[PDB]
Amino acid sequence: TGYIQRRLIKSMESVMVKYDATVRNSINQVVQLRYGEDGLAGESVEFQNL
DNA sequence: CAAACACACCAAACACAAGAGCTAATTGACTGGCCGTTATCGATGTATATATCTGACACGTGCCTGGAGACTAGGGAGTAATCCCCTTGGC
Repeated sequence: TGYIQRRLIKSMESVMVKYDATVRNSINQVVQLRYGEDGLAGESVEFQNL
């Protein structure tokens, strides 16, 4: 499992959310126009019903 | 017939194998040639110890010269009487 976790971490170690509110990597290539397709931190999110 | 690319196959390598944390003990190069120091073997003595021969001193034996002993031969030195020459003595 450790080798898997290492390989995963090294492949996305530089992706981040720039102040333009978009997700890019070191090469400034846009990966997502908004973080998680919504632009919200995963901390303050709760399950709900429609 | 020769050249283009594609596919299947064979043959050759690359890199990875979680995070680490503690403790112990096995390995401590080696023949050989050669130079450089030094220990040893060897000669060439001069100093000291010992042996042979020569020289001076000592004790001892000796050959030689002169001296000494017993005994002898026979005569030199020497009593006892005598004469009377000559000396001392005298007026």
